[PDB]
Amino acid sequence: IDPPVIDAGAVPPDETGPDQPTEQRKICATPTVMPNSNFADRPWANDYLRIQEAQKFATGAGVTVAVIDTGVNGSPRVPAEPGGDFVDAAGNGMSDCDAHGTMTAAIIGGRPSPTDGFVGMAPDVRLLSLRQTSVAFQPKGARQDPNDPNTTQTAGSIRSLARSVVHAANLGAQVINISEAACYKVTRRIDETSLGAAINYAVNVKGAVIVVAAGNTGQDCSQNPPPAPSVPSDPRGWREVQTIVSPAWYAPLVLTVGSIGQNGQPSNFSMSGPWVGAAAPGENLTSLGYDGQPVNATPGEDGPVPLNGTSFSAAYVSGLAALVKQRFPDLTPAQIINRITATARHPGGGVDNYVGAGVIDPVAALTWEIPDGPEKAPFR
Repeated sequence: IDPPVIDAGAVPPDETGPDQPTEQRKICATPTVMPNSNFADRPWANDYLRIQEAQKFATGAGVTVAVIDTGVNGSPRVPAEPGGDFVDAAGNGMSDCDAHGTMTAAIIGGRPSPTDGFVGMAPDVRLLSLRQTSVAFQPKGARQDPNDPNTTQTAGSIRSLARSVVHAANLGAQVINISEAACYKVTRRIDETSLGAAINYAVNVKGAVIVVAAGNTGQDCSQNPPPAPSVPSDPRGWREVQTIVSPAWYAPLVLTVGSIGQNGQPSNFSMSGPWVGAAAPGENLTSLGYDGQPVNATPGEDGPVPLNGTSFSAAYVSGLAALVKQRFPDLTPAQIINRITATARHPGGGVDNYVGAGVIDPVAALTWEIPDGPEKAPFR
């Protein structure tokens, strides 16, 4: 496989709604807490990333961040505004039935409280919520041809994602957080032309920074092998890829973010690939729930399960993009992404398939004097 090429002409129409009609599969979910949690303490991510120190330089004021996720149950501390529904034929993105988008939005822009130590990266941003994925709601129709890669649920989500990206760009978002990581085998390619075109439109026509989750391993998402040291022509292991992750693989047009744990090491669930560009805390996280109150778990069969995921990692980096955007308002998306990746805590070898250019360093990103670099990223 090669890096994807973009058909600039194939921008999809600015229309809401799912790719195919959906039905409910599961009861709507509600976040919860781990026993013996202490929300007076700062979340470990806030200390690790030096968020308080970073907020001396910017808060995200004047910046609008689009959260493309499972919807948001808004509150005063997570004051998201409706950005549309791409899962239900009638909705506005302000209904979180999955207990996910709400916590993503709060990591990006959650407001502080006198009664706990939680604050988002960029607490003065405007938040737009577009619901584009859901586990509670799924396509109801059976595929009429099991052999057609373009009728899989994955392909449908890629097509609806493409519309949501155009929609977010047109609503005036300057930063777009995409939680979706559509994974498919390299041997079973999906036609992503509308998605590549939507991304080019959002970034290069509307000037939006797009930050995306690297993806989590699971069913349907299998870890990529590491580069093969004997092929110097292919140091990032493009030829070794077994699983395409999209929109992750549109790097560096987008910034793809992997996850690290408290020990600063790459999370075992973080999807690796030659397109990964940065990393951020993505394990044992704290965020805010449906009333703007601190949560740090979702319910589970054997007990509550901590907040983990590369989408929360991307959220931290989206929040940082918003901080950089306030502080440096004339930088283009490529230049904002350059400040974020250049100032990152780089791994051995400079870059790798797990953390990309390394874990983000908000204070360095807001203060280091570096060359701005080119206005636009090179794309095929």
